[PDB]
Amino acid sequence: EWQENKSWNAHFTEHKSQGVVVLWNENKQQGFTNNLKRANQAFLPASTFKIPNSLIALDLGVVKDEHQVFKWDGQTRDIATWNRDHNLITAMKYSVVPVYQEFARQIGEARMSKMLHAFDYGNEDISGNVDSFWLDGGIRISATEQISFLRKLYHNKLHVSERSQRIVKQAMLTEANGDYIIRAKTGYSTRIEPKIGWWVGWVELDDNVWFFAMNMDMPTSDGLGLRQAITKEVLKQEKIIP
Amino acid sequence: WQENKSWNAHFTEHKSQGVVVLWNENKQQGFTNNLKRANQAFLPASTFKIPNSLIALDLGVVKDEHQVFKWDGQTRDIATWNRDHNLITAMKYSVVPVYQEFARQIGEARMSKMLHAFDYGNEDISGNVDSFWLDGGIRISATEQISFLRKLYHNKLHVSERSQRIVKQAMLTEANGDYIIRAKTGYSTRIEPKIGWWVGWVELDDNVWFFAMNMDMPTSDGLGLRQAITKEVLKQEKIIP
Ligand SMILES: O=C(O)c1ccc(/C=N/n2c(-c3ccc(Cl)cc3)n[nH]c2=S)cc1
Ligand SMILES: O=C(O)c1ccc(/C=N/n2c(-c3ccc(Cl)cc3)n[nH]c2=S)cc1
Ligand SMILES: [Cl-]
Repeated sequence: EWQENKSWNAHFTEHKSQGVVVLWNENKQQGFTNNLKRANQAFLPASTFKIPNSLIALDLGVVKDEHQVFKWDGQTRDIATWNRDHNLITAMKYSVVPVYQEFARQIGEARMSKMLHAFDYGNEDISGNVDSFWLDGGIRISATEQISFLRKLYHNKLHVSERSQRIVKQAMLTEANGDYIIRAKTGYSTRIEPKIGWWVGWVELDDNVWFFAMNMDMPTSDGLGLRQAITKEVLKQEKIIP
Repeated sequence: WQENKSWNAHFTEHKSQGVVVLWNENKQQGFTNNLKRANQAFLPASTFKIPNSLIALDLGVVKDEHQVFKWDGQTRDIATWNRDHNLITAMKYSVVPVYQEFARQIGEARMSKMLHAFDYGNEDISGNVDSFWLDGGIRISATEQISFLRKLYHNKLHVSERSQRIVKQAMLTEANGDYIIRAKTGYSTRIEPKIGWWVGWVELDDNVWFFAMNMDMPTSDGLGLRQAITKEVLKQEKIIP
């Protein structure tokens, strides 16, 4: 069912980096990774949590639809793209933490906890501030657990409405062309060691879907582009994309 | 409406001619290289797969975007048609026989009513129920395409929200960190003049630009110019990098 391919480590070491890529072939129900141990080690989800947070916010009516505007609170933050109005599409795209922190406060800890249990999401533990636990609280999730969660979303099998799931998958749109469609979410965990970067999602082909989840050590923001670059090198090696 | 004839340079570069029509949604302003051709109505050809999909989904002819429509075993000229398809791939490869079967299940009565509800083109389905958008009486202009697409974008067509969301998913053509294009190609060859279509929209962070283009297309060799010329216009207008 699972196969370890250490040759993928060549894509990590050439960028003076360390991490894991996990792939799941949906048609064949087979998994592949460069590092079986790390594939199953759990980390703070950081902004990959915007996928379940979006789902919950939509299903509860906290977010009406993908056009609703969440106005900037006027607090100038370090990431420039955060300092303006957003909707669900752009808030996901730019990983706009303050928008989702407000979602979390409106959702509340009771409903948040209940929903993550229903989602079977990670360790299901929201200990910490209700509006930052995915950044510095108790929640943890592994790459293989990310894939399990994403497979449910792809198939509309999560316990929220079909509409909520369709809207979040639209908001996850990252890249598309005549060869493939990538729906995904980046993450960057900086508050608690070890600092790591994430990229989780899937690649839609004409006749199959490949789920993926990667994380890597990220001591500085300098290497954030490596999340997508290394994943795409693995996808290219495995002939999933040209 | 504003006419910018300088866009014609993008057509003459390839010894071609046609029209691109743009609509700036935020500003409610339109732009085109040729106001008269912008309003000239043609057979929609495979751009008709947008309303046809909507109707098929809303009536349950298509259950969802995963349902598989098996190849009937007839070897047709376009190789990608000779295989099983779902709604996503049928739209991607403009697989006429899949949609012809849809049209038959839908029937002329329901098709006619729906196109009237959609205010679509001249709303005329005269001809074969399974080919009228290729060689029948239906006609639509580039500006009329944009009117229809704007309703779809806003989920304002008289079909369910789910049907409209699914079709907009199936229209996905290109996406990156700068833009998202949802669109549908068309190639009208059965009746003169032979023309190529590309209609859809460009999603930006803070605006949407609707577009509809058609161009003379005497041979299939120039089909790539539909997208290429459109993107040159988009580049000139600073809509995409
Ligand atoms: O701990 C936080 O509050 C936090 C920090 C950075 C981010 C976003 N990181 N990030 C970035 C990012 C990070 C830093 C800079 Cl300067 C630019 C982009 N790109 N993609 C992602 S994900 C999210 C949350
Ligand atoms: O009149 C028809 O039955 C008909 C002919 C060609 C098409 C497909 N046109 N087309 C094509 C196309 C046309 C010819 C070839 Cl060889 C390959 C693709 N690319 N994109 C589009 S749209 C659709 C319908
Ligand atoms: Cl989409």
